[PDB]
Amino acid sequence: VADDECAQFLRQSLAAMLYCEPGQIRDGSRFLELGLDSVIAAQWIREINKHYQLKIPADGIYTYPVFKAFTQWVGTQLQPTQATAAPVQREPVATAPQPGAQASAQRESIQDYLKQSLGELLFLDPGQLRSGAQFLDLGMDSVTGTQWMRGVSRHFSIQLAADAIYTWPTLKSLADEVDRRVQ
Repeated sequence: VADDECAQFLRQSLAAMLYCEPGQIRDGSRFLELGLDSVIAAQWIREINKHYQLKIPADGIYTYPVFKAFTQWVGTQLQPTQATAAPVQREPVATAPQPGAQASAQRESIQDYLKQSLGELLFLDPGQLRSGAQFLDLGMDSVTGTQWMRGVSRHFSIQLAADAIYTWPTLKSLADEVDRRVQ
Protein backbone atom coordinates (compact mmCIF):
# COMPACT_ATOMS: atom_id res chain seq x y z
CA VAL A 1 0.00 0.00 0.00
CA ALA A 2 2.27 2.74 1.36
CA ASP A 3 3.67 4.17 4.62
CA ASP A 4 0.06 5.14 5.28
CA GLU A 5 -0.79 1.44 5.86
CA CYS A 6 0.08 1.77 9.55
CA ALA A 7 -2.33 4.70 9.87
CA GLN A 8 -4.96 3.20 7.54
CA PHE A 9 -5.08 0.05 9.68
CA LEU A 10 -5.81 2.23 12.70
CA ARG A 11 -8.25 4.30 10.65
CA GLN A 12 -9.91 1.00 9.71
CA SER A 13 -10.74 0.10 13.30
CA LEU A 14 -11.68 3.70 14.03
CA ALA A 15 -14.14 3.79 11.15
CA ALA A 16 -15.33 0.31 12.09
CA MET A 17 -16.46 1.66 15.46
CA LEU A 18 -18.34 4.39 13.63
CA TYR A 19 -19.57 1.76 11.16
CA CYS A 20 -18.32 3.94 8.38
CA GLU A 21 -16.15 3.37 5.38
CA PRO A 22 -12.50 4.39 6.02
CA GLY A 23 -12.15 5.68 2.48
CA GLN A 24 -14.38 8.68 3.14
CA ILE A 25 -12.18 10.24 5.76
CA ARG A 26 -10.56 13.52 6.60
CA ASP A 27 -6.95 12.82 7.70
CA GLY A 28 -7.07 15.92 9.84
CA SER A 29 -10.21 14.90 11.68
CA ARG A 30 -9.88 15.23 15.39
CA PHE A 31 -10.64 12.11 17.53
CA LEU A 32 -13.33 14.04 19.45
CA GLU A 33 -15.14 14.83 16.14
CA LEU A 34 -15.03 11.21 15.11
CA GLY A 35 -16.50 10.25 18.41
CA LEU A 36 -13.71 8.19 19.78
CA ASP A 37 -14.80 8.50 23.37
CA SER A 38 -12.32 7.75 26.14
CA VAL A 39 -13.93 4.30 26.76
CA ILE A 40 -13.60 3.35 23.11
CA ALA A 41 -10.23 5.10 22.86
CA ALA A 42 -8.83 2.89 25.62
CA GLN A 43 -10.08 -0.21 23.80
CA TRP A 44 -8.57 1.07 20.59
CA ILE A 45 -5.25 1.76 22.37
CA ARG A 46 -5.17 -1.77 23.79
CA GLU A 47 -5.68 -3.13 20.27
CA ILE A 48 -2.73 -1.07 19.01
CA ASN A 49 -0.65 -2.33 21.93
CA LYS A 50 -1.50 -5.95 21.13
CA HIS A 51 -1.40 -5.96 17.31
CA TYR A 52 1.61 -3.72 16.79
CA GLN A 53 3.44 -5.00 19.91
CA LEU A 54 4.19 -1.81 21.88
CA LYS A 55 2.81 0.07 24.84
CA ILE A 56 1.08 3.47 24.13
CA PRO A 57 1.26 6.02 26.96
CA ALA A 58 -2.41 7.01 27.21
CA ASP A 59 -1.73 10.72 26.71
CA GLY A 60 -1.03 10.13 23.01
CA ILE A 61 -4.58 11.02 21.89
CA TYR A 62 -4.50 13.82 24.43
CA THR A 63 -1.38 15.33 22.92
CA TYR A 64 -2.19 14.52 19.28
CA PRO A 65 -5.87 15.19 18.53
CA VAL A 66 -5.32 14.18 14.90
CA PHE A 67 -4.91 10.46 14.08
CA LYS A 68 -2.46 11.20 11.28
CA ALA A 69 -0.14 13.10 13.68
CA PHE A 70 -0.74 10.51 16.40
CA THR A 71 1.42 8.01 14.47
CA GLN A 72 4.44 9.98 15.79
CA TRP A 73 3.39 8.79 19.21
CA VAL A 74 2.70 5.28 18.02
CA GLY A 75 5.74 4.60 15.83
CA THR A 76 8.15 5.85 18.46
CA GLN A 77 7.03 3.06 20.81
CA LEU A 78 8.34 0.38 18.45
CA GLN A 79 11.01 -1.48 20.40
CA PRO A 80 14.42 -1.43 18.67
CA THR A 81 14.95 -5.02 19.87
CA GLN A 82 12.53 -6.96 17.68
CA ALA A 83 14.95 -8.49 15.23
CA THR A 84 18.18 -8.93 17.09
CA ALA A 85 17.03 -10.31 20.44
CA ALA A 86 18.52 -13.79 20.72
CA PRO A 87 20.17 -14.56 24.09
CA VAL A 88 21.69 -17.78 22.75
CA GLN A 89 22.17 -19.08 19.22
CA ARG A 90 24.13 -22.27 19.65
CA GLU A 91 25.06 -21.48 23.20
CA PRO A 92 24.40 -24.32 25.68
CA VAL A 93 24.90 -21.90 28.54
CA ALA A 94 23.15 -18.56 29.12
CA THR A 95 25.53 -17.39 31.78
CA ALA A 96 29.28 -17.04 32.10
CA PRO A 97 31.01 -18.38 35.23
CA GLN A 98 34.31 -18.67 33.39
CA PRO A 99 34.92 -19.15 29.64
CA GLY A 100 38.28 -20.84 30.07
CA ALA A 101 38.35 -24.61 29.79
CA GLN A 102 34.62 -24.39 29.17
CA ALA A 103 35.48 -22.88 25.82
CA SER A 104 38.92 -24.32 25.25
CA ALA A 105 37.82 -27.84 26.14
CA GLN A 106 39.18 -29.57 23.05
CA ARG A 107 42.66 -28.26 23.79
CA GLU A 108 42.81 -29.63 27.33
CA SER A 109 40.98 -32.82 26.38
CA ILE A 110 43.61 -33.63 23.73
CA GLN A 111 46.49 -32.56 25.96
CA ASP A 112 45.78 -34.81 28.92
CA TYR A 113 44.68 -37.69 26.74
CA LEU A 114 47.83 -37.30 24.66
CA LYS A 115 49.79 -37.42 27.89
CA GLN A 116 48.13 -40.64 28.89
CA SER A 117 48.69 -42.01 25.38
CA LEU A 118 52.42 -41.19 25.49
CA GLY A 119 52.60 -42.26 29.15
CA GLU A 120 51.18 -45.69 28.31
CA LEU A 121 53.68 -46.06 25.53
CA LEU A 122 56.62 -44.62 27.45
CA PHE A 123 55.62 -47.04 30.27
CA LEU A 124 55.83 -44.34 32.92
CA ASP A 125 56.21 -40.59 32.97
CA PRO A 126 59.77 -39.82 34.24
CA GLY A 127 58.34 -36.60 35.53
CA GLN A 128 55.36 -34.64 34.33
CA LEU A 129 56.57 -34.27 30.76
CA ARG A 130 58.90 -31.49 29.71
CA SER A 131 58.40 -28.53 27.45
CA GLY A 132 60.13 -29.75 24.34
CA ALA A 133 61.06 -33.44 24.40
CA GLN A 134 63.12 -35.02 21.69
CA PHE A 135 62.62 -38.22 19.63
CA LEU A 136 64.64 -39.79 22.44
CA ASP A 137 61.64 -39.12 24.70
CA LEU A 138 59.32 -40.87 22.28
CA GLY A 139 61.12 -44.17 22.50
CA MET A 140 64.14 -45.86 20.98
CA ASP A 141 62.24 -47.05 17.96
CA SER A 142 60.35 -45.29 15.27
CA VAL A 143 57.57 -47.85 15.88
CA THR A 144 56.53 -46.11 19.07
CA GLY A 145 55.98 -42.85 17.25
CA THR A 146 54.06 -44.36 14.33
CA GLN A 147 51.77 -46.39 16.61
CA TRP A 148 51.18 -43.43 18.91
CA MET A 149 50.60 -40.80 16.23
CA ARG A 150 48.17 -43.03 14.38
CA GLY A 151 46.49 -43.62 17.71
CA VAL A 152 46.18 -39.84 18.21
CA SER A 153 44.82 -39.66 14.69
CA ARG A 154 42.38 -42.54 15.13
CA HIS A 155 41.08 -41.52 18.60
CA PHE A 156 40.27 -37.98 17.62
CA SER A 157 38.79 -39.22 14.35
CA ILE A 158 41.20 -37.25 12.18
CA GLN A 159 43.31 -38.21 9.23
CA LEU A 160 46.84 -37.48 10.28
CA ALA A 161 49.72 -38.63 8.11
CA ALA A 162 52.52 -40.53 9.88
CA ASP A 163 54.95 -39.03 7.40
CA ALA A 164 54.49 -35.83 9.40
CA ILE A 165 56.30 -37.47 12.31
CA TYR A 166 59.51 -36.48 10.64
CA THR A 167 58.41 -32.88 10.65
CA TRP A 168 57.95 -32.79 14.43
CA PRO A 169 61.15 -33.42 16.40
CA THR A 170 59.47 -32.26 19.57
CA LEU A 171 56.46 -33.35 21.66
CA LYS A 172 55.00 -29.86 21.75
CA SER A 173 54.74 -29.71 18.00
CA LEU A 174 52.05 -32.35 17.39
CA ALA A 175 50.14 -31.10 20.42
CA ASP A 176 49.53 -27.68 18.83
CA GLU A 177 49.07 -29.22 15.40
CA VAL A 178 46.27 -31.71 16.33
CA ASP A 179 44.09 -28.97 17.81
CA ARG A 180 44.46 -26.75 14.80
CA ARG A 181 43.78 -29.77 12.59
CA VAL A 182 40.49 -30.33 14.34
CA GLN A 183 39.40 -26.70 14.68
